[PDB]
Amino acid sequence: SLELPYYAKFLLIAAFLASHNAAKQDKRLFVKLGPKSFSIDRLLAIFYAILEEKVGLTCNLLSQISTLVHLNLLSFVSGEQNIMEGSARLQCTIGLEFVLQIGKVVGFNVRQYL
Amino acid sequence: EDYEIWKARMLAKAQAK
Amino acid sequence: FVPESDGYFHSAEHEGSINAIMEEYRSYFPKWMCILNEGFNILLYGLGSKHQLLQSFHREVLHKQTVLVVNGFFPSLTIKDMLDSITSDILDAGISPANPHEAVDMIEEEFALIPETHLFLIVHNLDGAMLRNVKAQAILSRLARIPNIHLLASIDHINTPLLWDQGKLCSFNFSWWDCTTMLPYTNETAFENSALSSMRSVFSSLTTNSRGIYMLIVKYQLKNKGMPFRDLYSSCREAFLVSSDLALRAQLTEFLDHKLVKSKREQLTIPIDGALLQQFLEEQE
Amino acid sequence: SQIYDRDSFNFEIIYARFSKFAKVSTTMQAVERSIVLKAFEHLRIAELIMPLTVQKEFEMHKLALTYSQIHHCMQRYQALPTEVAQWAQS
Amino acid sequence: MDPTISVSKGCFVYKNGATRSLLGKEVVQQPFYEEYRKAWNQINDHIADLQHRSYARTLEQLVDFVVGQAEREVLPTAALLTGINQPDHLSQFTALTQRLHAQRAAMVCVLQSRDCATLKAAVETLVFGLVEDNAEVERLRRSQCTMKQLKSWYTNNFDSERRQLVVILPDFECFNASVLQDLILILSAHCGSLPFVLVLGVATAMTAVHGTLPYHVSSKIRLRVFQTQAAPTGLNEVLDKVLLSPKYAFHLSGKTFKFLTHIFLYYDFSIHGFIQGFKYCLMEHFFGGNAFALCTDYSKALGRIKQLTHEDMETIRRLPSFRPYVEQINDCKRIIAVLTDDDYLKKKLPQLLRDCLLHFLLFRCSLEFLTELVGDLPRCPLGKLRRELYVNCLNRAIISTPEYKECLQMLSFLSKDEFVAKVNRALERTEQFLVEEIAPLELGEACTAVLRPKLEAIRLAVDEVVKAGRALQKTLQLIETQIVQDHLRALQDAPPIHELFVFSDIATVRRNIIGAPRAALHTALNNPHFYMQCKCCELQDQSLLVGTLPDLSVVYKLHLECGRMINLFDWLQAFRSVVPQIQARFTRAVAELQFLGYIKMSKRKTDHATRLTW
Repeated sequence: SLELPYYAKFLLIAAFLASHNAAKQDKRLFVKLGPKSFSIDRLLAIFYAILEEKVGLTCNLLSQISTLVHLNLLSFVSGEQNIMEGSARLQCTIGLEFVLQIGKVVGFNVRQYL
Repeated sequence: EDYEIWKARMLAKAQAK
Repeated sequence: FVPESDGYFHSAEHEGSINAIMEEYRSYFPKWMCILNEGFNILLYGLGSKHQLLQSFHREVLHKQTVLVVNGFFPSLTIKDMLDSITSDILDAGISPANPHEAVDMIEEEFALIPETHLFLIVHNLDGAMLRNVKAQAILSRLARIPNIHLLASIDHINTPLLWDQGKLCSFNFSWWDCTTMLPYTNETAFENSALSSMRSVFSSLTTNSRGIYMLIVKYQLKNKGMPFRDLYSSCREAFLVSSDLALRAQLTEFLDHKLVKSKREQLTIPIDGALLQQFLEEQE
Repeated sequence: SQIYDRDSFNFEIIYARFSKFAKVSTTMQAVERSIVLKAFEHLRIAELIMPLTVQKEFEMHKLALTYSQIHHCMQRYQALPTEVAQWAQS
Repeated sequence: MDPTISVSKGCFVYKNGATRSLLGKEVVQQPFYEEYRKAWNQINDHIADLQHRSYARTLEQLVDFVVGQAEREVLPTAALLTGINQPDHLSQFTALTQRLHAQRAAMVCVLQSRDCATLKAAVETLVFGLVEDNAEVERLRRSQCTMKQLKSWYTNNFDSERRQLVVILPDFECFNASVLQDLILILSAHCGSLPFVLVLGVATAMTAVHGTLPYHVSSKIRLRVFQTQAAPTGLNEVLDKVLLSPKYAFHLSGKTFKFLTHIFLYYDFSIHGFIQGFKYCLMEHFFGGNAFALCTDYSKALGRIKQLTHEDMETIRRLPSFRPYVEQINDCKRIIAVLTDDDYLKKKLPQLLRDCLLHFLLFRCSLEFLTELVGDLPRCPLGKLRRELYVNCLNRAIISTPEYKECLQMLSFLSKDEFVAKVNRALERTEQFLVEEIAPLELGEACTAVLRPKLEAIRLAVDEVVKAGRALQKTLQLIETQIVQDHLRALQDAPPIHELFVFSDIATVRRNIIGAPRAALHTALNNPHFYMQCKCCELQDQSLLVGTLPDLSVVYKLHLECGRMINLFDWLQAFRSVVPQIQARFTRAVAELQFLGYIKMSKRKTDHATRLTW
């Protein structure tokens, strides 16, 4: 019963696709055991690939990244002293059923992109 | 148009009326 | 600005325009005081250096209030230094406690006692080199939440809001302003945060036997196009250039100190290409 | 541990190997995932499972027992059902 | 290079009378600041009243939980399923401490996550918070704050009396897991001796509580779950009861309303951020001059008109809605008496202000009528909520919209009984609203006297369609041409000088609330002509790379085209080919570009460059 903002939902399912879908495969899926690590640049690239509306980068989107980290939906496996420099690594910390519930309440299917 | 030239045209049309 | 994801997966007249730009930003100052009166904070995110604009705001407007200018682009400031600065200089309360959140607690409880004593806080480069962690931004957001403290700040790095979550952005009651000057970053890149001739200059300072040890290293590196310690020690003991092993070890440590020899594990390479070493050996003959 | 020669395990691996038994056990059909996770935490805090010193369901672990101790526990256990005692032999 | 910048110090103090109402009297005594302060104080007290009224049930349940534990080993604890927005519920916890201190049933310590990096610091802040809390109801050094001193301090005071020891943890997800587990085990060890209640601030779900608490920690826990309302529900309550309330003379435009609700629903569930955005909209509206001090109730507005100077009349003449009002005048002496006499307009202004206030009162009542008429229909084309029809009715003409035609079509398919029941529901709702909300407000008698005969005529047409398919079209036509056509106009078809009351300017407020630094840096590095307005730096196309550019933009245009790894030598030759001292300008461009984070130096490699933004 986790209610979230709209771009927070897209960012969270983009983080799930970044942590699950084998980062070599992102060339085939997006150009048109453990959860894998990902950088913030790959997460934003998957966000802009799955959004299909092209909202501009503002303060509130990266603030949503930081407050999804503070809500323990994402986590900092590595880095965390150099978040701004591009060397920080994140990982998603949810399961598939929550992602599918988010995809139901949004209207964006995830299993096509899985 | 600008407020100045609009007001001046309206006053000049009223004086010519 | 709507960036494309495919780029990641596939991998004079100027001075007059700058003066007009600076006058146009100088016109914003009474509106900035009216905005700071209502509890908002000013943030500037332009292209060029905004040091002179905030200095002009502190000079022309805040010439009588308590002002703590903080140079965040300084490579050696600490959040303890700013907290001790507030506590000792503004409030006369001594040195602040060693844990910074307790210091902000004491600053809140002391500023709650004195209304109509506003502290203006001008942080040049809020994303500065030692303010880029989560802790210093939490401290500055807790400081800016105080109604007595009014904050102005500049940001220049593009990844600045990655360290602000929604709580820090709710404490930082920002009013965002596009103060885009085209001035170059003279002060901000001047600090420490952002060779053949040196080798000759430190080689002229050495004595005779030190020069001979370095010429043995140069001749070995030029013949084999990192030499072991035992061959260097044998060649030094052959030409009577050293007395024992420990003097040679101290001499090679002095060579590491002045960046002439690089030690690897004992492999002793010179980080200089072979043609320049050949011209340098011709310089010594 | 006997199949992969004392390789490190996980909660997901052991829950997969347990769910392959529990669907055909007819005594363990109705167990939730959370109850098996709390039983895994009970094994972890009693130091029958030690970490290799990452999420709680994905940490790699080590068995702190020998096989002989588990084999003697299978003989000394009281009122062990025959389904578990047959799964223990193979 | 300046005396202000030092090589040793980083902070500089300019203390002027510091010890241990910012602006002057020239603006505070102005009328626009006074009316802005009054309107903001009314709206802030209304939102605080609504939030307290929303929280009071869960507050009563938490106080009953703590008192029921006081009437009575595991510690009792209370998971509070609060929302995403952590800064919003500190007022909820402050109200909980105030209600617990009012009955003197307990004494409360609030453990923030920043104070509890270790178990030592968590226990020390816990004991210090409880000791200083009871000290503040009616000082120990923090290294002497142990649990044995808490036991002796509790035995000294309250063992002769049983005061619970409530421990708030407002940010449950931000706590360290091991420190939290050890803290719960410590508080469970002292049950019986010391009565501990542990209310929580869990934000996401109960699965986080069940996951972060292991087998052994949760066995000493007797939790009971409470549920606070959702943030969109509180937003819809505030939007229906404050921003659409008829008692306030400051209305937002449809674009501004949609911008603020887009910020709430799409980015962050912070109603505090919505409050500050509405405060910035209110401030940007009211700071247009003393003419905008008229945006208040009627009699104070007449006093404000009698107070007005001449520049304020020049700002009511410059607004674009005044020009069609001057254009529709047929008389020629009347435009002379309006435009330059400055006293005939002073006599004219009460009629225009009364007409504007009456138009927005009729707009609110007619909006409520049409929301109850349309939103009960299936498929909801104009929307169910009052705010969506507010936005659609203010943005554009509602009748020419195809969605209104769809509403007429799907309302024409109805049977007789359901249709008459729906229109009777709209009638009784609008009559109840005119009784309860328009009547005590001034200029509410005129609004009721205008709107009530049309409501009686629609009720007579409802009786006519009861006593007699074809008459549903006549009922729809009376509804349209008595309510929707007249009192639900767009903002462009408003009365004259309606700007003093609406806030249409969304571009400046949008760029000042929403901050886009990367857009400004990208625009200043693509075309510098947009900011400087040079006669020579203008680019017909954004990748032209003209040679008279500023020194940074040549570097940015040379490295945007290349690959991820950036060699220094060929790009130095390219910058030499576009435009000694040129090496110093190139290295200075390297320093300016590395300062912004667009590249980073390849120290690991052979002194090359590595780009970070692609």
